[PDB]
Amino acid sequence: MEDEVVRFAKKMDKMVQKKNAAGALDLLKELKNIPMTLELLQSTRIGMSVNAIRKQSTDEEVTSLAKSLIKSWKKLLDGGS
Repeated sequence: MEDEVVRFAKKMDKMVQKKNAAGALDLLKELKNIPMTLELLQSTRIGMSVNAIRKQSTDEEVTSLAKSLIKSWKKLLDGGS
């Protein structure tokens, strides 16, 4: 589970660098199936990648998926026990 997310982060990073993240859609849909934990988010930093991809999205589905991912992930970060 964790390395797969690290893989997505490294893949996504190249898309923001290329100023076209339309293709990130699939990588974002993949993340939607993984039970993300706060612990995983600290190690993977995937939330930062997805937030950047949300700006470089171009396709509305990508922005929508990234927006949906971060919506769930927020509670993990907003969880002070």
